[PDB]
Amino acid sequence: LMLEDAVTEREVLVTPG
Amino acid sequence: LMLEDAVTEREVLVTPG
Amino acid sequence: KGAVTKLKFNSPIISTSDQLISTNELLDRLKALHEELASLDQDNTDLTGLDKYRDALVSRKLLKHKDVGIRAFTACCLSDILRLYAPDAPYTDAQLTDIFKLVLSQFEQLGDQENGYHIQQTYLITKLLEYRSIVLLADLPSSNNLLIELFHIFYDPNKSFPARLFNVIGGILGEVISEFDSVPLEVLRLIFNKFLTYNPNEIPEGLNVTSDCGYEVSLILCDTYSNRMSRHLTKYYSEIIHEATNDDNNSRLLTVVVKLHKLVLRLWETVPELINAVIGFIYHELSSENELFRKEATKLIGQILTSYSDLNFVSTHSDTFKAWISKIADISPDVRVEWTESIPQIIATREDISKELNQALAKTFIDSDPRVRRTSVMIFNKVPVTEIWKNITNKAIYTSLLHLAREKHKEVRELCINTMAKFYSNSLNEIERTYQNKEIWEIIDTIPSTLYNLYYINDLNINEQVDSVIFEYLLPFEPDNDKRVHRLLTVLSHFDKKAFTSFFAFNARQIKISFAISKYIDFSKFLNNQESMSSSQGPIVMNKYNQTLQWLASGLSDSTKAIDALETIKQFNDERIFYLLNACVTNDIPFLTFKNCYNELVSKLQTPSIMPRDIAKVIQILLFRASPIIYNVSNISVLLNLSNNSDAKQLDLKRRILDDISKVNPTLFKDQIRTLK
Amino acid sequence: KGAVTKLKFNSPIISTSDQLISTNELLDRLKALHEELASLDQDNTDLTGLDKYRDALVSRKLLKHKDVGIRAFTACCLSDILRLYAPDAPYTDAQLTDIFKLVLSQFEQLGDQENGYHIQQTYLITKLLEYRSIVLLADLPSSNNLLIELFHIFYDPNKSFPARLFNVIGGILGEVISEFDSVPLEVLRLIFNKFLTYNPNEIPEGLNVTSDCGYEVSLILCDTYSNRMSRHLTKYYSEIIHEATNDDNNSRLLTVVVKLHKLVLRLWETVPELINAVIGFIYHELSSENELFRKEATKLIGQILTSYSDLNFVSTHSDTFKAWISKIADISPDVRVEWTESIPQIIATREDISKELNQALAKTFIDSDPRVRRTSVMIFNKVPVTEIWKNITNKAIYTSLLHLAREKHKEVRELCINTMAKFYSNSLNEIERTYQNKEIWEIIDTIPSTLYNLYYINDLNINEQVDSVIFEYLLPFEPDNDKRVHRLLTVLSHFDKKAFTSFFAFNARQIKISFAISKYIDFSKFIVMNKYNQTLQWLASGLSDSTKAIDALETIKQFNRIFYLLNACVTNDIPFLTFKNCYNELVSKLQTDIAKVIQILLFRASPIIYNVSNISVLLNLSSDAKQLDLKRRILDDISKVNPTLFKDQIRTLKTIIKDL
Repeated sequence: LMLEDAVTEREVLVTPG
Repeated sequence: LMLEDAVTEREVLVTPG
Repeated sequence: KGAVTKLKFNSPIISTSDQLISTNELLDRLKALHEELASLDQDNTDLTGLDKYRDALVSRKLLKHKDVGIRAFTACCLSDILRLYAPDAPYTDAQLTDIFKLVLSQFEQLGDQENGYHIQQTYLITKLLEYRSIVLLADLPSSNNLLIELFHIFYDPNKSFPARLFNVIGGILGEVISEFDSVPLEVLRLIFNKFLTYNPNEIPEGLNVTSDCGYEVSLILCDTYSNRMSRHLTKYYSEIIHEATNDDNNSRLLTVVVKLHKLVLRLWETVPELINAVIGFIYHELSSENELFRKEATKLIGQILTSYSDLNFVSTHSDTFKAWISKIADISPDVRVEWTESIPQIIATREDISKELNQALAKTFIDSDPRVRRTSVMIFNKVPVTEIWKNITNKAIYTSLLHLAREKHKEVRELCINTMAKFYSNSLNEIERTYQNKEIWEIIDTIPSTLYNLYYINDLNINEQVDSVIFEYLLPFEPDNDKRVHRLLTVLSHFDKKAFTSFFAFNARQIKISFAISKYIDFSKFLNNQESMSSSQGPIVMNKYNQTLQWLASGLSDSTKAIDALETIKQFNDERIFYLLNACVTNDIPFLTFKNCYNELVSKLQTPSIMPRDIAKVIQILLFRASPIIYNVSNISVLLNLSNNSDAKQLDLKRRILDDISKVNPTLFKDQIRTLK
Repeated sequence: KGAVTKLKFNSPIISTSDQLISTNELLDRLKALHEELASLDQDNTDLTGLDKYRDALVSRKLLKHKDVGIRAFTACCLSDILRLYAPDAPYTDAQLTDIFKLVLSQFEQLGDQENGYHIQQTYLITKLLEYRSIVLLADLPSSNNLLIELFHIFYDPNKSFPARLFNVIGGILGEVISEFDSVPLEVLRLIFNKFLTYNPNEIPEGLNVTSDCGYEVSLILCDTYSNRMSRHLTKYYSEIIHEATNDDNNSRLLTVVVKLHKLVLRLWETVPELINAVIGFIYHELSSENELFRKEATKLIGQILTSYSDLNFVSTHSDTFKAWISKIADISPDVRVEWTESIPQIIATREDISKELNQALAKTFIDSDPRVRRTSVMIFNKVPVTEIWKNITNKAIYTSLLHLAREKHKEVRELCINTMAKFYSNSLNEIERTYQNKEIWEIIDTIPSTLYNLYYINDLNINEQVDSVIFEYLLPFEPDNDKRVHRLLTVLSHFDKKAFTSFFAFNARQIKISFAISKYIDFSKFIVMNKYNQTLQWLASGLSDSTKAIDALETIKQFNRIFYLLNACVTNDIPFLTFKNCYNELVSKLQTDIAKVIQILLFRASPIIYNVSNISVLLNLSSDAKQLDLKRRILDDISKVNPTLFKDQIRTLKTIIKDL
């Protein structure tokens, strides 16, 4: 199998707070 | 057995002529 | 019967009770007789008035006489008698054995310390070869034994034969064995083991003049007498294997075949023409039922292909080389790994092939077993970038390499990521572009984008890894102000929209991280002195810092390693480290000093609840996201318009970058132009 | 029945035809139930108003429900139920298996990319360990299979479990296996092979951020559960061997044992306490009927003794270390060699032993097989001089070393000669003298005499070698005129009369050889023509392979710069400085066969010791008494080899002696 990209272009390396 | 020293002091590395 | 030359010696040689001959008189007489016989011409000589001595020189009283001289001279005389009478062969087989054991004795003493009759024995061996009388030894009922003995004599380690005779000894043993159809295994063990037991170039030293009789002899036999030895070499291989196989001990066979393979490997290096004699066995070994022997055969041919040889293996033995490359489809993965492990040296030693290799590695890179895939990518790691660029050219290899970077399997993926990045770096720092190699470059150039796309998978470990890798090989920290940018653009040159969005996001986070580490220290300094044990914010600021540290530790694979690390740093409460750390994150730092504070910072943490090594590998990766490296005084270099016109693919990047640098945080951006004005 | 706390959740969880529950509603409800249950007290709780959900949470509609969420929350809930009802365990083994396949599923997803309920599954694994509910898995009729699966899950390379859980993952597998008596071999090959297939010193290359679940887990199991694992390790070794033996493939066993030995070698390095579990097998392997297994077993312990370890092998398992050193008397020479080969690295790595070694090498140095002897003398060649001087001190070693130089066996003789020479050289340029090593120096000091006495054997090869050896290690060409003599005297310091006679003869010969090679080109420049042949054959009479010399000089003469170099090297009376410069270039260019030929001739032909050294040998400070008496011994002869020099002073001295 192969991994699959699981985030949008909007939220990438996002951090709350 | 062991190798034996088999020449005199006179003729050592000698060459005639 | 009638001849012009004639034997002028007629003094007795046998001492009887009635008439006795002193040892010295006999010595002198035999000397005379020896000297005279030597001179005799074979065709023009009476030979009738010589039977007297023919009959006399076989008396056991002389053959086993005490004084070595008598024996040596007798030997020479008999050497000559054999030469003159031949091809009549005057002596009987018994007598002839008795003579030929004496000659062997003489050969034996020849390697011993001088008996004062070395010269006579030199004559003996030389003339026994010149006149080819030696081979008479072969037509005796005891010939095998005499052969073994003859061979043991010269291969004996305890003997020291002068080098001058080696060509002669190789002659003697050459002729005597050329008369044999089935040579005793013993002799062949003797001849062949010398390739195993004597390897030159093993000791680096001043002259290496030491030399070895048995080896040079083996070479002479395997070179000058190749045509007759090959036949035996075959028998040696088959018989040795046969011996080990039927052995009660069941674990020997492998051990012996692994040795035969070494013998082979040496022979290929020294006398490649002989390998033909056993190459079939190997060919069949490759297709053997037992995987281990296939593994070994593979390893062997693997070793062969990397060895210096006057001959060429793939040309000479294509049949089996094809069978060698056929092992990328062997049922046993061990065999595949064994094959794949050998390529780096091959590539590093020969350009003979870039066709079958490229054909094979393509399959090796998509094999079901992860071991081989790993062993495949390891190529890009073990063999220098240049040789990769030169030797391997198939499209599929690179694509598969980069493809595995998104693989489930971890151990492959990581190595992949690191490898193709270090490769990318090296693949720009060494190889230029022409009209023909650009064809594959569109893959090497999409490496950074691919790398940046991994972030989208959202894995802590991977994000950490890509973080680590990018700043290690891609965007280095050295060595100057201008080229970082020059390359930075080349890295940014081939991006998809995702790569840009992520590239920028990673940069958008940097300011928010800086705003965090700065307050982290501003909150960590709270333990410099008693500000509030429970006063101003004691009950509230502890749980702001304590909870704030989790924010930065939420992005790391091992948060429990992060929250522990910096709290111990608060335990430290040293100002220096705080100043360096704070200095690294404050934004707007000349690129050059950042390196100075960072390097000292990391170096300082080394060797002071668990090891700080962790804290280093945590704060480092943590810093890679925190500090400004790409958005900095680089601006000043991108600011200078490198080109009046042309190079649109550079200016659009200048734009793409600055355009954003002005948007993410302009506290730094609008000031330089002010300085410029 | 009566408790202070009570379940306040009472919403249905099973969807029937009459009343339907939305998937999302079910998610929220199971979430609530999970949260509530999580906070419950294990002993202080009603537990009666819970059966309602105990019975519901085993329904296949929930266990094998489509939505992962439902399954995760169901898992957590069940994990709490098990904990609450504990230790009564109301469920049947069947239901419990059905639950535990679900938990295994959850663990499986725990290592996958986030599924949105990673938190619940982390909670699951954590609390399953904290409340130690996991071990229930072991008391089931399918426990073996579930164990194998459980282990395959985490050792799966396709899974990436976060590092924070590794200590927990090591816990789960720790407890669950601690309940097993006979663990399926599969699990043990699983756990142990990881030591072979993952070496933490192979993967460093940048930041070392890498880590791996299976390995750390294996260590945790082998460290924290050592007492429980060793017991199995024994079984693993024995079973692996048993399987390999009867494997029909007859060459399998060796390959397998050589691997087990590697497993061991790793375990000693990482968890030395475990080696106790198999040390007996090794002990018995050393004394095995089959030499090969002795060989492998021997080298293994050889490998052990050189690795850094928190523990110490000779102390811990002296029993076998003794059995290891007992291998200097093994019937099989291969074993002896195998033993002797390991020492150089050991000694350089450990000072722990200098008693048994010194005891053994004495025996190893007189072995009947020349191989072991060679590999013995190789010590002095491979390990640095200092470590020799410190570690080995036994008389017999050194005496045997120098003694073998006169042995019949050639391969020994040669290495011996070269080695003790390199040792002599290094043994003065690096090591100073003390009160007890002087006793060894008085043997190391007899090296030059012994070497020079070898010439008397009158063997061309030996003479060639000693020639080569002397000017490489004893009397080098380095570095400048000033010091060479100072040490030259030190090598000449300890000579017997023979050594002197030979030393002088070698130089009486030097002038006659020069007198020929000088004449050689002078003869080649062309009645003397049939003298050229005789001198040219004569010059090759001192060489082992004259037939290689006579060809060599024709190959150099075939040209008819180098000529000047030769003349320069042979003319006598040459500034020793330029000698080196012309000498080195000649060989360097002449090398890239013939090179090995002219050098030996030059060593005998050219002037090295009797040269511009003389003006330096003349100048003294008074001063060492041990040097001045020798300087005469030398010059006295230098005056005889060449009376062209001191003929003026001594004659005037003769006159003033007469007038007296």
